Amino acid sequence: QFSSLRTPTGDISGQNKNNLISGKATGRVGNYITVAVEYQQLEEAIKLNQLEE
Amino acid sequence: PNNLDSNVSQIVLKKFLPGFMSDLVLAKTVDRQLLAGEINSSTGDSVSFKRPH
Repeated sequence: QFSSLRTPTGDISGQNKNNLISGKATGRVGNYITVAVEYQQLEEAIKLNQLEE
Repeated sequence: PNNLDSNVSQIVLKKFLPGFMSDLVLAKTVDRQLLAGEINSSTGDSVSFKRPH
């Protein structure tokens, strides 16, 4: 973005110009999202029908 | 006075001897047919049969 100067004759020698100042926006990685489950071999053998569903 | 012991090796043949083994009468004489494949993952912990009238 720039500003301007308002002068009767338009000589700017006694003054200061626009600088050029960069800026930036940073994207980052977040935390993981994790759903975890565990079950005993016994449970799968006798309890676990339809585990898919 | 021939000393030939380094011409030959000490072999251990690839063969095993018979072990001691229990007889397993009770396993081979109780009924095995009724209970075969009847406890599975739709059933859960246990399962029941019908007494005759």
